Amino acid sequence: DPDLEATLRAIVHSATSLVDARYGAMEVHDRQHRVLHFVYEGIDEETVRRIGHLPKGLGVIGLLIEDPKPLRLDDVSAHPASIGFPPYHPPMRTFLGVPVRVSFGTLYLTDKTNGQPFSDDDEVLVQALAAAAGIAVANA
Amino acid sequence: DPDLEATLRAIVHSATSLVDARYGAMEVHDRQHRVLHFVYEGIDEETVRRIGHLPKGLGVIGLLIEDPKPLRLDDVSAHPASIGFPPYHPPMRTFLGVPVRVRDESFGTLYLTDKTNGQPFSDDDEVLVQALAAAAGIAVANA
Ligand code: HEM
Ligand code: HEM
Repeated sequence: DPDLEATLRAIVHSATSLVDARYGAMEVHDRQHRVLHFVYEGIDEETVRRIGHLPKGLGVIGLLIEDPKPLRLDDVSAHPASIGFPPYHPPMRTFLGVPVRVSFGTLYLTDKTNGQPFSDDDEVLVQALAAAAGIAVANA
Repeated sequence: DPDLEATLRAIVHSATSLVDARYGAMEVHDRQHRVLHFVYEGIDEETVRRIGHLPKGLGVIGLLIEDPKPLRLDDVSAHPASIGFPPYHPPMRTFLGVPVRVRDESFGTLYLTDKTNGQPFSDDDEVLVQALAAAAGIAVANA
């Protein structure tokens, strides 16, 4: 649906630019937790091709899907639910993930470019953007 | 449509909180540019009654409908398209307006005034309100 995905991309781009994240993404899933939409920013096509397949919603991704609550991490790979990055996936450290809610999905940002953890303010802002995304999906 | 207006009100409420505006509103119009929905935040019911009539889409409101582009102003009443506030309408100075759009159609405008720090709205404020407006566009388009 060209509607929703233009909007979801715009929302991801705004979140990423507003909190100075190097990477940003959003997954939307059905109530069976199968990923329906995956939108992303900050990774070029050549790298996407190397990774080769879309996230299935595992590790910390799957964690946010099954228990949709905001999560900020200094190091996502140190979370005990972490599964690891697949081959050619850029390594990422700092992490901010918030549910797309009215819960249909997750908005997540990584590697704030100052090397610092994401802030409280960052989380409030991105949560509002995810809420906006929730409205867009719910109404699509 | 109370469903659609509840949604639009939530988006306005979010925008107003996020950019620290004293007032926030959204109009939706048809292709004749007749206002179909108007939702707002920061003005109480007694004052609304006193204003006495809903915006028709004139002055700077009408400017955004007629030319749907993002617009920030230090003083809305100084814009050459300004018509002035009606009686009992709170005076407003700083202004941020963005189209509620989807593709080959712009259906409305999200606007914020009087940022509470007394400052003009920022580049960041506009980026943020644009994203919320895009969400509103989907809600409108799908109603
Ligand atoms: C650019 C924004 C992106 C962000 C912020 C992001 C974030 C993450 C994070 C933090 C993990 C670790 C999960 C864990 O260790 O538990 C992960 C895993 C994974 N990522 Fe990404 N990623 C992005 C882009 C992409 C792209 C473009 C692809 C594929 C084309 C991809 C495919 C995968 C896959 C297959 C996994 C394994 C877990 C799963 O399948 O759900 N990612 N991602
Ligand atoms: C609370 C958020 C509100 C904002 C941000 C806002 C903002 C504005 C702005 C920027 C103008 C243009 C001024 C000019 O051209 O000089 C205007 C005019 C106007 N306003 Fe509002 N206003 C709000 C609430 C309301 C309410 C609650 C009413 C009535 C129920 C109302 C009725 C009108 C009318 C009738 C005009 C004359 C232009 C027209 O008819 O479109 N406003 N306002």
